[PDB]
Amino acid sequence: AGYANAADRESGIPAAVLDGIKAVAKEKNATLMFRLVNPHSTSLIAEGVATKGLGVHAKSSDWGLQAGYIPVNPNLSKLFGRAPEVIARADNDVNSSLAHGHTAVDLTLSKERLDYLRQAGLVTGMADGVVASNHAGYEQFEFRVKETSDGRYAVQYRRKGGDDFEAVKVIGNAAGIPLTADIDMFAIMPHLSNFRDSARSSVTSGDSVTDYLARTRRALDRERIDLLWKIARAGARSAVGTEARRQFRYDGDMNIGVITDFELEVRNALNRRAHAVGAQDVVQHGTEQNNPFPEADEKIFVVSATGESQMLTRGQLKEYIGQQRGEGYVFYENRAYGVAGKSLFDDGLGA
Amino acid sequence: TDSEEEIREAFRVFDKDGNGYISAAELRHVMTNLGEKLTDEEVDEMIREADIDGDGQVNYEEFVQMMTA
Ligand SMILES: [Ca+2]
Ligand SMILES: [Ca+2]
Repeated sequence: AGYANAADRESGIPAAVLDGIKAVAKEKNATLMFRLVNPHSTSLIAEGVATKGLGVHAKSSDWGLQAGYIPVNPNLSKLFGRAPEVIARADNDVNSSLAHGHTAVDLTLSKERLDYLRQAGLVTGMADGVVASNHAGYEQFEFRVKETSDGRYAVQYRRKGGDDFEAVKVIGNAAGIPLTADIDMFAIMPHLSNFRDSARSSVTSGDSVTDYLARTRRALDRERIDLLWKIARAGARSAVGTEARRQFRYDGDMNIGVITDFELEVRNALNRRAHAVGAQDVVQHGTEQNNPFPEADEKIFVVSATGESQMLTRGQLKEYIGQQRGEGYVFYENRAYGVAGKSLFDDGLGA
Repeated sequence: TDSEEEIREAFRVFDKDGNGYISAAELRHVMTNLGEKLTDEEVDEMIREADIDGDGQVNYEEFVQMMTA
């Protein structure tokens, strides 16, 4: 279908990736919630540009031809007219990332992003390559582009009145692909029945309770009531990932953060769909519910297990969770919401 | 040995509505999503077995015992 409404188009998720999103949500029967994707990345993710992980703490850029990528030169980044300390703490960050498998690559644009840049006014014009702009950065920096035989355009730059142009450098894959912001998941609310099997293998040997007592007993049930509480416990416990959330998971050598078995099963199903269209991985880490520095991003994109999609204010967000909790979808919140007074639950919340 | 916060996230799975009590209807919806069709008598029996103080539902402190077993 592509995009079916305003929320879809406001999410900033590229049309073909959202289709898989909708599909994974129904296939796995779970509400999937996301933080808005900056619109300047939408196009890069759509044509296969790479997505960053928790490793990269380098600041991205929101202006000039480098908009959307993560500049090695911290001044070409959004932290532009910032100062010594900032620009400086900024250096380690960039440097921090290249220590671990990240390479620094020459920035080159597709003819398409080129179109997009000038269409969005991030680039107010160009000689046939001496591009212009009204961002504060152009009074301190000079830019120009160079076609190549590939179809792309090399981006070069220099400092006002200083002398020679050098390509702009941007962080990327170990595999050399440059990186752009990743799709952040706000939270994942699976339907309790996704944990049947899971409870069964923890307690039965993967069998129904009736089949297990038949298989190990012999012709008030106290033993039976016991087993049932045991599957209820086990089920709640995987649904909410109690154990999994005690450690860090990894994907190859990249740290994915704290994530439940289900949350990542979801990550892989999405990254799959993503590959089926032309993109790279787009969900590089767990949910905001286990982020230790929680964002107060204030509009969350929601995609129901039914496939319907919508935008919610933090207020309509509690109503939603509660509605959905009533239908059997499970939710757990960021452990730091309570002590801060921003809990999404209206209950005891105590002992 | 689960922590108080771990035990409270699990409590919320059962306690679907607002209140802090797991009622019979809530426990039944839980048990069949975890694949066990139960009769009302069987639900009652699970509640009963957990319901220390006798009101007809499971409160946070009773859920903790049913969890430490
Ligand atoms: Ca209740
Ligand atoms: Ca009670």
